[PDB]
Amino acid sequence: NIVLTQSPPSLAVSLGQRATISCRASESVDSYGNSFLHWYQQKSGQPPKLLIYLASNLESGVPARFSGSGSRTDFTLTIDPLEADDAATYYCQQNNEAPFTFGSGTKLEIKRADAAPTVSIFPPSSEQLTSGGASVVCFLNNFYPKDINVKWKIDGSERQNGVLNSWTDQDSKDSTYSMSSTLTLTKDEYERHNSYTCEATHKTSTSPIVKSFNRNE
Amino acid sequence: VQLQQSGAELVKPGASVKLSCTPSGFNIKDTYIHWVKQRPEQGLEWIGMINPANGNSNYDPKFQDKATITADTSSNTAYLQLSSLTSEDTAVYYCAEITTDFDVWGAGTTVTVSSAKTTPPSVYPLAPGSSMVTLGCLVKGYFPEPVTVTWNSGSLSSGVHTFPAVLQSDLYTLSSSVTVPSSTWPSETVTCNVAHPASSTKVDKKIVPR
Repeated sequence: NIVLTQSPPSLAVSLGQRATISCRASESVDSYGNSFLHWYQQKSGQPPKLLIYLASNLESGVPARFSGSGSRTDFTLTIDPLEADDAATYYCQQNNEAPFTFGSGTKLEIKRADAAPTVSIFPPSSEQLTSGGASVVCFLNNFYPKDINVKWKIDGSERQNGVLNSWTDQDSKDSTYSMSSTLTLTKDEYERHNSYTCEATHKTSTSPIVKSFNRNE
Repeated sequence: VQLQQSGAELVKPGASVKLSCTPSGFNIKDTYIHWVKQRPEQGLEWIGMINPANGNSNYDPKFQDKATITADTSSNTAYLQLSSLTSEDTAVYYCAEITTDFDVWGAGTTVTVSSAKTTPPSVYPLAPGSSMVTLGCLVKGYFPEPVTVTWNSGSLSSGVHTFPAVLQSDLYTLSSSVTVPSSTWPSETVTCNVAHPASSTKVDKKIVPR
């Protein structure tokens, strides 16, 4: 295979600024002066979309802040000025010689101002209790940067087992992230205790954001 | 112009599956049809391509043993046959026309390699315990992926976050939040709509103050 190695594998770049992504091939993808190299953008949940062909040519309907350059084994994609909608994974790909391999991929994060999460906590529904189970849910919404810590407490005691977490991809409009944390328990155990707490710690403050409820209220 | 692809597949480890791809707006005979794999959270991988005009196909060596691309120009349809499935074959498979200056991409066909049984979600409303208000729904215990979630049948799309599902004991769980002005609810109704195509179900759950 012609192997295509991208660098960096991830980066974060401010709005308005220049992002550059590199693709290095294990052997030349050129023939007769043409570089048989595509660049693709892949947004969250979508198929990939062709941005640049023949290394430097802009595909119809792609904005002109995207450009490519390079030849033989060394290629670059630049996005300048970077926009929020450019949050995505980018791949180079060659069609000089089969197999027509894709690069390892580069995840581009849009850097924005820090933002603390909006935290909300939800007791089990009666429907779920009526059916025998109990899940407590905590949303941590619209925060930046993506790294965040959630701790659950039952009657003041920290509970780590039965917690599952899921993060969204970066928002295309506001460049924030969100996370959901679910504490699953038997109904028996849920009804055995009273106070349930979700505590979020994010670099925006040294104090956790604490949301709570009492079952008997 | 599109490449139409066959529907989601759930298949047992060790079995085989055959996926299909049919252009709308052009003939496969006039071009080349490529297949491209993407495992959950991983990169794109070129499987192979076929020229339907002469029957020649070419593969990445990683896939050549278990993957076979064929074409039938009388039905304008290209096919990808995968044998001896394992969990590493669980992925989205894209049908594509990849040429030097232009591409057409299919939407992708999902293949889940698992013995687990198809099961519809339970959908539970999430209302506050007690300016803007956040509501949710918990979509619990379904298999296989995917589900799709909307709010008020698509009319509420701002302020919505639908979280990636998590897999546990052969069942998936996800949640979705929506944030609305505090004067909107509960005066006006807020409902999450959850479709699970594998079980041919949809559920509309109204969020009701507790």
